[PDB]
Amino acid sequence: AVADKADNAFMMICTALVLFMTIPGIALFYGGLIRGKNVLSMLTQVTVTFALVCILWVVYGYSLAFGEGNNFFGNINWLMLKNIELTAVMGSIYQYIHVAFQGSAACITVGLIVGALAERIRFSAVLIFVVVWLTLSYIPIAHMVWGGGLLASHGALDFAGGTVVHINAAIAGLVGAYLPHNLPMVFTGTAILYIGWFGFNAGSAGTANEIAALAFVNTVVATAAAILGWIFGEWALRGKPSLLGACSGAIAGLVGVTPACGYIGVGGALIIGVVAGLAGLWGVTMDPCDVFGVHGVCGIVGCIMTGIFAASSLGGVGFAEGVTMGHQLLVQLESIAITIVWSGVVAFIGYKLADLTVGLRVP
Amino acid sequence: AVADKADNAFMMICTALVLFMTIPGIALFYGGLIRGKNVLSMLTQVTVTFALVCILWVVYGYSLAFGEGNNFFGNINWLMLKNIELTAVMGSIYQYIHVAFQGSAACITVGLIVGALAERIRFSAVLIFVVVWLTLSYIPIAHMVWGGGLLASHGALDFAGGTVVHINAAIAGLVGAYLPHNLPMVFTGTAILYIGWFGFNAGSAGTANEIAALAFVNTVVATAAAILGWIFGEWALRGKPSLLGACSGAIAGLVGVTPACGYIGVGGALIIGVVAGLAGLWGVTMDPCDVFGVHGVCGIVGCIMTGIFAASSLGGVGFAEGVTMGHQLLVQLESIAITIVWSGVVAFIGYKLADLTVGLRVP
Amino acid sequence: AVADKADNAFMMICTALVLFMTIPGIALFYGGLIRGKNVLSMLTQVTVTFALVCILWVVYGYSLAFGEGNNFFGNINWLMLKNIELTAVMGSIYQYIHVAFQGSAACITVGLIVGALAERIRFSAVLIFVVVWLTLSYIPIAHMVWGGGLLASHGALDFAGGTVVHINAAIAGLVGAYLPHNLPMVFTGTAILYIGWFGFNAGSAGTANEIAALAFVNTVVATAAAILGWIFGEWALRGKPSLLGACSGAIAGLVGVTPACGYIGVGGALIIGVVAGLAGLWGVTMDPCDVFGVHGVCGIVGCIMTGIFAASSLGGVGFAEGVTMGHQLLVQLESIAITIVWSGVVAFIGYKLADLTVGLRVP
Ligand SMILES: CCCCCCCCCCCC[N+](C)(C)[O-]
Ligand SMILES: CCCCCCCCCCCC[N+](C)(C)[O-]
Ligand SMILES: CCCCCCCCCCCC[N+](C)(C)[O-]
Repeated sequence: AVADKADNAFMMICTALVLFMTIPGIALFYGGLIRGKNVLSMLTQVTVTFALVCILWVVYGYSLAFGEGNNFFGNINWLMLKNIELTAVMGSIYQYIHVAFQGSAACITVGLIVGALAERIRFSAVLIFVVVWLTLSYIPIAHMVWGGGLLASHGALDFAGGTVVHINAAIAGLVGAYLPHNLPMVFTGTAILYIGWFGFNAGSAGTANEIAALAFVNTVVATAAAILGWIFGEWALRGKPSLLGACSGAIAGLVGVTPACGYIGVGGALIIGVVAGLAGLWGVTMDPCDVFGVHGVCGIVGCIMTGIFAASSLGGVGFAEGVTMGHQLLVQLESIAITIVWSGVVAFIGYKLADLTVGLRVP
Repeated sequence: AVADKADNAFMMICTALVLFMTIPGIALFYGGLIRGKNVLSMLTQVTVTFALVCILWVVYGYSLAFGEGNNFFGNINWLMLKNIELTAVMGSIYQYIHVAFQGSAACITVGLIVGALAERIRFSAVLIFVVVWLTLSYIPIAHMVWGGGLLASHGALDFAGGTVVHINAAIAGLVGAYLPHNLPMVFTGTAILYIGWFGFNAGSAGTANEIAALAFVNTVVATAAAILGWIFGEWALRGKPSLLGACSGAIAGLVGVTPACGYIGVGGALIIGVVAGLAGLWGVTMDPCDVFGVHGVCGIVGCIMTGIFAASSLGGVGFAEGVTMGHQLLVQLESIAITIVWSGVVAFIGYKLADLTVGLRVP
Repeated sequence: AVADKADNAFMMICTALVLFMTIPGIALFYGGLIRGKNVLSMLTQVTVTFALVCILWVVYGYSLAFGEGNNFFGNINWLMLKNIELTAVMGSIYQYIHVAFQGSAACITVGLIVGALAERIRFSAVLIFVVVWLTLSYIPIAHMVWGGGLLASHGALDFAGGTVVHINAAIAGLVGAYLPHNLPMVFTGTAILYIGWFGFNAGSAGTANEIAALAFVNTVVATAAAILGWIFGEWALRGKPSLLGACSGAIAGLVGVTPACGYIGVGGALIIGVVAGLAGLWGVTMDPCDVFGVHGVCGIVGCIMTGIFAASSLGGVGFAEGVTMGHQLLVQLESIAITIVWSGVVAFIGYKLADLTVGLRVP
């Protein structure tokens, strides 16, 4: 295996773009939504926990997520990236770039939860939770889906983190919840997330090829379909579009297309944006800062609709051989369930530990 | 034709950077200029119409702009990108990346007009206009200049959208006009536009080659020459530089260099920044948020000065064989006129239709 | 020598990212720190002096920095980049891209000083200073370190500007000093600097290779180690972390890792973030907007700790042959001293000239 420099370049810029989604994307997104008295604190918890996620990733996270192991977790053979030679290639890029790319995804996922709960959760409790849930939920699920684990070895399609990122975080966010002051800033964070999101979606191809290209366009497309789906729905229900309505729409589409971008046709992308846009709207019409209402609802949707629109018939890249659409759909449904239930338990364990240790508070 | 992954990578990042110019670049630029009571609305119209432009592009825009057709428009053979195979190569990159790159340019152009008129134009009227003018002005002109059409087939030089983007939008903006509350935010939008602008200028080479490199440097250069041209002029006239004066200067240079970046020497870039900077200043001294004063004036200027500084004599890449500077200059002048008059008629038709349909308003 | 397009692409995006650090990164960073009545002015001086640095670079800066010359400065043979053929290759990329990359570094360095002193220094005095100090300090030191000069030809390790950028600017900032209103904005500027910083650190490899990959990861790593080092230290001393404490932490790590990113192991990166984080904290506990407290202190630290962690023993890329760690450490110490004293004299000459010309003021 030899590293292609074009792929190195692409994937290093993609990692930067995903890094950009957390710092400052998600921070500015929540920063404009939450009460003003809470913004600095929230900004601090996103920053400190990003730092944290970065460190646990390098120390053992990556090895556990992407080390060869069982169906559920990797190994502790790549502790602080050792026995990864500098010139070790994975795919068509240096493994170090995989390490950095994959860590940036862990980061935005944690950032999605931490920003939602920075208000109500006590700092030390968030840190405890983050450590628990990254280790026992993000990493194992990462392994199961992208790391050769249970779900991958069963044929699950999730190009860019419909389960790993979105459903996973949405359920974490809900268990927590269970247990807008600056719209310009909200828009900026949305804009930065959207731009950074191409690093995540396109870079999930691991190379600058026809598939990254496909992921890219499907992302422009489904983000736009969703925006208009939301906006029209909002104009139907509420009489007029709103800025927050437009930004939520975009996220609904970005979320919905996340599992699907690498597998579907643009026709399929557009239909996905549309449906995710409206389901997002319906979702928030029926949970901290609507974490689930958009990420949970839309993630489930994207994941299901991937096992439809991958069909070569519907302009998709085609299912694996011997895989009927019906089998793929069951496998999607299974992946979703396994993610919902797994992130749930772990979330509950995280929040409970934090609570029995420092208390969820705040004081 | 085989896709070069380095070019795929480059052009996918360039598209992201051009996407960044609209979301949130232009939005934040106007967001700080216009009255506060109008910002959210403007932010919403830029977002919703971006979504729209994205969708019309995928549906028929691209096929009409870059399909093989006549002198003026392409075909409806690539409706929803069909009969474009995934691995179809155009230039040295996948065609899908051309689709995404070219759509991001349509987006920033519409964003330039929509932001300027979000205040005074009624939403549904903007949408109607956008549809009319994208279809009948942006697309045909795109085709004429970059799509094998009338102006290209006559030797016009316009590397990165002096006519297609700037003059085109400036005239749209003027017909409309005919028919600063947050300078920090203005600066941020300027900064984001400038950074994103390298995707547009350098990526217009279609490859990561000596010409992209040339476009890049000419962009650093002419943006700086212009800033100082404006600033000094402002210090001469007004007694001191201003932040808005500095940001306008930058845009004057970015606009002025847009047609020229791929064809000229750095000596030529600097002279272009200087002249565009002062003409921009003179321009706004003598029209919504000075859309024309800078884009129209400076676009015309860049376009004219391209047919001078392309000269191999003046450090440029040289004119095509058999093309004297005098012939190039006439061809520039013709391209400008054709753009001014074409965008005018279409603009007028767009605004008139909107007016007879929903009314330009606002209520 | 033949240009690799993957490297062209990578380095053109890296330059964009470094450009992003100044416009708007550093501007927004200082913009939120300094008094509100001073923000627009500061924003204007960063913009105008960036423009300036861009122009002097193209005119003679690059030729003086990277032209073949003596130990201390290059030549005036590349005035306005002439006798640099368009297709001239340097390393594995077009020379034009080196020109643009290296100029973007000059820009962020000047931006670091100008933002710090925009308040207290008179405009014309800043301009005079900038011209003096860029020409006589930034350029010669650039030449000495990255341009084949005294320090390089003695084996100094400074991957990405520990002396050239950080110590150099910190001493300029101190001589000047000798002679927070918006924390959300501070965070945004920090975020943008951090993201842009990967262009500087990774792009300093000149290619998208295992070393750029190494630089990248070491950057994620040391920024995170530092954030937590600062944060814990701040929690130890002040009872709780703060947003500004978190952002300063990040910068401490980014600065500290700057010389080292291309030479060390991730184990070494983490230790560097930790130590730089605390030394930054200790630094500001014991100078405009703590320019030295973080850049001077942390730069010195990174530079020293590079001559330790480069050791192949400590997971580093190894010292040059015949170079013991002890010899490298002396060479680091010498590089630092030469930089501290050189930037000092020149700074003093710059400020003194400005003072005798227009007066440091402000009026
Ligand atoms: C592959 C993409 C991974 C990105 C993770 C999430 C980023 C978008 C977050 C937007 C938050 C919107 N909201 C309020 C519905 O949660
Ligand atoms: C190839 C570049 C295409 C970019 C289109 C326009 C972006 C810059 C817009 C700045 C608006 C400045 N103003 C007020 C003079 O219109
Ligand atoms: C290789 C990196 C070159 C970047 C130059 C400096 C950028 C960071 C500036 C942050 C300023 C922080 N502060 C207040 C301590 O000066």
